[PDB]
Amino acid sequence: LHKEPATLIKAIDGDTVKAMYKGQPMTFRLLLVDTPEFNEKYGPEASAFTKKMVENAKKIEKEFDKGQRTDKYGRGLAYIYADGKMVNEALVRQGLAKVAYVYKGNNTHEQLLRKAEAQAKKEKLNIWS
Ligand SMILES: Cc1cn([C@H]2C[C@H](OP(=O)(O)O)[C@@H](COP(=O)(O)O)O2)c(=O)[nH]c1=O
Ligand SMILES: [Ca+2]
Repeated sequence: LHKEPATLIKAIDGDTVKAMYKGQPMTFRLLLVDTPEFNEKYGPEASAFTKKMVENAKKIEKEFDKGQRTDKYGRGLAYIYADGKMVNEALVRQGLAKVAYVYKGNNTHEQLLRKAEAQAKKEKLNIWS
């Protein structure tokens, strides 16, 4: 896969952000992860982690996988990087997201994220506490 530039409009919650994609404001949904909803346990924490990671970055980038680039809701589906660090992976590593929604042909970073999830589980972090 390859990274490409992204233009952040605003973070929304733990696993969605709003981006300007070819001049269209568009929600992007992070691939391979599920954060809690904002008013569920660890919701506000997952939101804040994603928000600070993308807002405080010098650069956001996105990376499409090989399959669907949009979901049934018109959301873009990507891996998002903040100054080269993958937000999807960081959330899982800190126990703020589960690996989830793994579909064949959009699963390039599956094993990387499962390695992070196992470490968060071993450390009993957040969701796994
Ligand atoms: C992450 C992801 C979610 N989705 C869909 C599955 C769920 O659809 P259904 O709503 O029909 O169950 C929904 C979960 O999104 P959220 O976790 O953002 O609520 O988005 C995809 O189709 N592909 C994906 O890669
Ligand atoms: Ca969610």
